Amino acid sequence: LANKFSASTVHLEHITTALSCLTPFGSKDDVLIFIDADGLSFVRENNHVIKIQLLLSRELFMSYSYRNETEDHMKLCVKINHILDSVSVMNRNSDDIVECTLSYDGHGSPFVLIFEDSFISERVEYSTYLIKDFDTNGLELDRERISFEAIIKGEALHSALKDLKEIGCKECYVYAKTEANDENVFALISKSQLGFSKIKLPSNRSILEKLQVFDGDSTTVIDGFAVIGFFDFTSFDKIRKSTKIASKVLFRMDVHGVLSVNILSPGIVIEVCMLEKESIDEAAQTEIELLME
Amino acid sequence: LQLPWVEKYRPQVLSDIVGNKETIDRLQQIAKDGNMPHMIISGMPGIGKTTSVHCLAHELLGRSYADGVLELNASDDRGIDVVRNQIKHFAQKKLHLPPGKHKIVILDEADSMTAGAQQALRRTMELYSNSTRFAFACNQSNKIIEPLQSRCAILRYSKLSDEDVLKRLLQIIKLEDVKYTNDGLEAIIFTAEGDMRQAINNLQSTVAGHGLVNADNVFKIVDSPHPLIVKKMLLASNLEDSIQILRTDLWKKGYSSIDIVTTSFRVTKNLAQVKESVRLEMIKEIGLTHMRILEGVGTYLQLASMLAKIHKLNN
Amino acid sequence: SKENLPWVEKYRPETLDEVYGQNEVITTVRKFVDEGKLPHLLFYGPPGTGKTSTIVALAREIYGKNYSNMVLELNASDDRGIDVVRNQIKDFASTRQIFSKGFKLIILDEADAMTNAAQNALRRVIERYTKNTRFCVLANYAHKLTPALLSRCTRFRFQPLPQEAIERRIANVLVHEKLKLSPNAEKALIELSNGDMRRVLNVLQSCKATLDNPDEDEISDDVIYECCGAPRPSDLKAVLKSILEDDWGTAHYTLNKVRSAKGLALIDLIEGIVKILEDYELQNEETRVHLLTKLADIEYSISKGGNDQIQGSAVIGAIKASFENET
Amino acid sequence: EQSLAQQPWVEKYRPKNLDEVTAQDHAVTVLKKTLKSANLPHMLFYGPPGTGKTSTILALTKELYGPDLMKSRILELNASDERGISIVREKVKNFARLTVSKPSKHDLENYPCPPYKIIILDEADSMTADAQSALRRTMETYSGVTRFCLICNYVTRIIDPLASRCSKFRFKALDASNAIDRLRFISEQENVKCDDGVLERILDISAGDLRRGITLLQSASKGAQYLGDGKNITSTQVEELAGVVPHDILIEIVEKVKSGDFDEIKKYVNTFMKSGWSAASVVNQLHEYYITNDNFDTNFKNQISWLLFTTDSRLNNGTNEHIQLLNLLVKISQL
Ligand SMILES: Nc1ncnc2c1ncn2[C@@H]1O[C@H](COP(=O)(O)OP(=O)(O)OP(O)(O)=S)[C@@H](O)[C@H]1O
Ligand SMILES: Nc1ncnc2c1ncn2[C@@H]1O[C@H](COP(=O)(O)OP(=O)(O)OP(O)(O)=S)[C@@H](O)[C@H]1O
Ligand SMILES: Nc1ncnc2c1ncn2[C@@H]1O[C@H](COP(=O)(O)OP(=O)(O)OP(O)(O)=S)[C@@H](O)[C@H]1O
Ligand SMILES: [Mg+2]
Ligand SMILES: [Mg+2]
Ligand SMILES: [Mg+2]
Repeated sequence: LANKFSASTVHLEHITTALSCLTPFGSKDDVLIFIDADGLSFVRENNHVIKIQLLLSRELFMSYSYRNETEDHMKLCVKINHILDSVSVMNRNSDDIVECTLSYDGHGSPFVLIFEDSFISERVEYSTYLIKDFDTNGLELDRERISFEAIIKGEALHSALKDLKEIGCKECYVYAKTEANDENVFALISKSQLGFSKIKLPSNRSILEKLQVFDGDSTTVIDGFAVIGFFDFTSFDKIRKSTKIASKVLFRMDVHGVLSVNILSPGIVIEVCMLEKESIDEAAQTEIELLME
Repeated sequence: LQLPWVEKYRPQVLSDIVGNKETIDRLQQIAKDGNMPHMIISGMPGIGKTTSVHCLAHELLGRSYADGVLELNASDDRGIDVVRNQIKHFAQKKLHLPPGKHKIVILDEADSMTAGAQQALRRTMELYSNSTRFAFACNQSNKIIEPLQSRCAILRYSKLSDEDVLKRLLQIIKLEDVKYTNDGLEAIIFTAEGDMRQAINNLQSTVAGHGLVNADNVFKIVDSPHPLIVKKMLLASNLEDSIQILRTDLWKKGYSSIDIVTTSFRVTKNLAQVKESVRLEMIKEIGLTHMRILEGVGTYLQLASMLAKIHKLNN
Repeated sequence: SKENLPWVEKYRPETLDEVYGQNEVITTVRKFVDEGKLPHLLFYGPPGTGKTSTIVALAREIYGKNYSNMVLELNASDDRGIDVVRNQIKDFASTRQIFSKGFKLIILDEADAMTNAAQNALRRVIERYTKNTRFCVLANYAHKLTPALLSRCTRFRFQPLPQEAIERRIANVLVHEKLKLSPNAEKALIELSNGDMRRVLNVLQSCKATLDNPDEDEISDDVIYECCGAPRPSDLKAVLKSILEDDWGTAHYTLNKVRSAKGLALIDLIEGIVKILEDYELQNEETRVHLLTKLADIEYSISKGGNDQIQGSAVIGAIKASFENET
Repeated sequence: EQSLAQQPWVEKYRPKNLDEVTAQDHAVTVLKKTLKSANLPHMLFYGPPGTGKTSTILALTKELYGPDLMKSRILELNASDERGISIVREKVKNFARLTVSKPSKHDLENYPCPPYKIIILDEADSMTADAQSALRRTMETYSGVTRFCLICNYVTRIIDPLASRCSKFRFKALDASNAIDRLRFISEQENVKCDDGVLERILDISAGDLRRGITLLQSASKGAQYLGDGKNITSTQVEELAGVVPHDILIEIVEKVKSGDFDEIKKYVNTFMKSGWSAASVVNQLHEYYITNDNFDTNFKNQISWLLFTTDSRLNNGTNEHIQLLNLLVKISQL
């Protein structure tokens, strides 16, 4: 096509899955679209405290063309509600849709989405908006100061998130500890109307693939030291829908109070970065210690 | 970093709170005894109500403070559902405490609580008074519904005197080793208008700007309370003097006309010298000028005409 | 990009050194940031004095060029109800810095437009999270701020811009442009500014437009008055002299001629005459009372429209009747 | 020809380009050179009715973009639209944040196409203070891609911050001195035959409103065409159409006022209100008669000027015409 960017696919599941994953960040707000030869990424942020980035690589599309030469990437901003409503109305006959094509012709042009059926094609153009001064790259994990890392099965984490949601969890605490004899302890401690509750992940290489505590430098492994991260459940729970489709989840917490969750479902990949609370109250610390000891 | 002095020097014990000597002494008596009843603490901003309630709770509950205190303010959810679930469950909790000690529910800024929540609080107070006690903190005691007031001891905090403010300022200065002069402390106290929070903020600002707390240095940053300027403007025996005050001290300093008229109404309400007829006529003229300002004509000429009418009435 | 911007925005100060007129406030805030002891701030002042510019420049200085990542700015264009305070502001103030870069900053611009309930909810958010976060509240009308919020903020007053600062900024703009301003034009611009830099910049841009060849044409007072459509001081003096000395017919004719020469509006003539009369030495004070009351009434009536000729005749009659007292 | 004759003369002869706008050169020059400078600021047009504010902004928008591009670069809102605080915070803000649309090759070839949009808020004085406050930082932040144009008759109804933000353009009243050329051109286009000074009389009666003058000219032309006598329109016909009270009736009123008898004045006013004369016109004519008369003294003129101002201000508040007129006449008779 003559457009600067044009990608067409025959798998409508990826698009609807991406919209489903982006929904928990607000049904009425902005979404940033990054386009480059590598692929197309959707980015959303909430309250300068949480961020989600979902990537769609070239392989997911049966055709992918990025003809821009002046710039190696293109940035645009759209309204999530517009896309949601348009797709919901257009995707009513999901059995008949055979092709979906996204297109963009640079700054000043709309983001074009076309659903192509056997004999009927529906073309929608979404108006674009100026991108906010806030930089998505601002909230990122310091790769050189990882406090701890862990690998978890998607099903178990999703079930734990469901349990936390169903009890009205208000505050969440991620507890990670390592000892000798390949002993690992990863747990989520919730403060809710029920009081303090705990969900412990088994120390087996079936759900908790690996856990390591790096002493805040990503290099030296230390045993007997517990890393505790305090988060508001309002932000922590936003990864539930991404975990629903997740095959594996990688948690990485740094010393600056940043938690990164990498979710793997050729495929859809998600990265959620969240900030932790300033400090943990004495009562919460005592209750966590009592629960873990 | 370095905390602002207002929070850095927040009193942590009841013995460090200045002013309201009788009320603070009674709070100390309650703390040493234990039999704390439901209480309401009312007063103007920045006089120590929140600090007093927190210090009393800490002294009463000791190490059990974490499990024996439930604090809620206007920044938290405090609707009827909160009363139905969170406060009810806290009051139902069985906590072993030393004899004469009860759990404490602190409701800061209780005035802002909704009517439904306040009405719901009646039954929980009736049912769980044997193990739980309520401390309301507010600025207007009348904004708490009467059925709740009926169960509590009232405690009204008065404005701090210059002596108490000076004593606390001297303690802070000694702790910080700040160089000052008597006129500077006088200016700080005069500009604080009885608010200790403002006094501390102004002292910190002056120290940061110049270090030495003199009168001129204080008045470079801090401004005399404009209510006093408005009172002087209203009480001037000459029309030209009132106009000169309005021009030099208020208009050219950047004070908005709406603020000037609202302050004029507030001040005229409290003029003890004037007669009732003159006062009510001045109020009428101020109201008419306020109506004109709200419509968009917020000009200096309107305020000058208001002053001319007030002077005419004084004659 | 900046070239296409209106001058009021193209000349927005970037650093604190570019802010003029507020020497005391700038000095104090610069020393506070130098020691890193910034308290909760209130910037109170009239329009176009540098409040928003000053706070943005301070944020830039504190956080360098990456201030947009750890500063939460909200204004009247955003909804700031009690729910917003409870959720968004609360979560921002209760979370760690991006890279442990000291404390976070929340700017509440035009906070006088916030509701009482939201301001009440703000009290404990400000108090509890003071260690990690600092608040800045900007306002033009203090009576809209609750006493509790005012008590919590260190107050700084932005005065109307002095003449010297306006002259310096005008010189900077003239150098940046290829423009030439006469001293009389500068005096007229300062007089009409009333301490607002925005008006100065807008009038300067319009004057540059008015010039046929700005590369060599110089702005004179006549250009300023043409652009603003305002009366000249000579016009005001002539009208006042005719009112105070000439008979009714002559005064009416003089007012009509002066207004029709350049299409002057009556309100500006009244304002200029009031400025002139404020300095008059009157032996009878009752004259001032009559002048002020009648002219304020005429201004209020004009604000709603009405008959222009009747209003002008009313101004003439009011001045004459008031000055009959001096007799 | 019938289609071109489907429009009232005010709409028919609305200026198409900025060159057609008359008597407002002080602002038209700035707006015109903005086409080359591409430095359009936020604007606040203010002035009395029928002076050419809406026409000027429409002509500017047409000149800047063109018939096609305009639709994507203009957002117009007026008193007929809902403009609550929520509207300002959502719709106006979204448009102000919208990316600048890409012009076509034809548009670039034919029009300057500045890289920003325009939001026109006509009758801005009807908006509430809070809604106006909601516009401040929206205008400041997105000035790189959006420019605002507020239009009003009562500038005092605009909050001070918005007035400071906007560059102000006062539109002057259109009288017989500065607007006669346009009215003469309109009369020549429609082949209106009027006696010398008729256009002067229309413009003096209109009192700064060219729209009213054009409507009066159209009414006179219709009357003359219906008569079909081929004769020139007369000033008396114009005064009759305008609702001006005949000089003899005014003389009778003045004589009654001079007599001073309350009952006679009341009876005459009761009979005079039968004809349905508008009290505003009568008050204006009485002001003209008395203020310019050389048979009265200075104190009389001062007192009558204040009385006339009070009566006119009361009438502006939609008061009851008979009562106000009778009160004014009784007061004058007592001078
Ligand atoms: N009596 C006092 N003695 C010493 N410091 C005081 C006193 N009152 C206020 N302060 C100081 O100002 C700060 C605030 O005091 P508060 O107890 O919060 O006043 P407040 O009456 O509760 O204000 P409101 O009603 O919540 S606006 C304290 O941390 C102290 O540093
Ligand atoms: N002290 C100043 N020094 C230099 N320019 C100023 C100054 N104050 C205002 N300006 C100019 O006028 C423009 C507006 O300045 P602002 O800081 O936004 O004024 P403001 O006090 O915030 O107005 P309000 O209260 O929001 S109506 C700036 O872009 C500057 O170009
Ligand atoms: N300066 C003008 N030049 C030519 N025609 C004008 C002019 N002003 C008014 N008119 C005529 O009167 C009609 C109305 O002009 P407008 O631009 O609508 O005046 P206006 O100032 O917008 O009136 P308001 O403020 O909405 S009551 C135009 O279509 C023209 O026919
Ligand atoms: Mg308090
Ligand atoms: Mg501002
Ligand atoms: Mg119009």
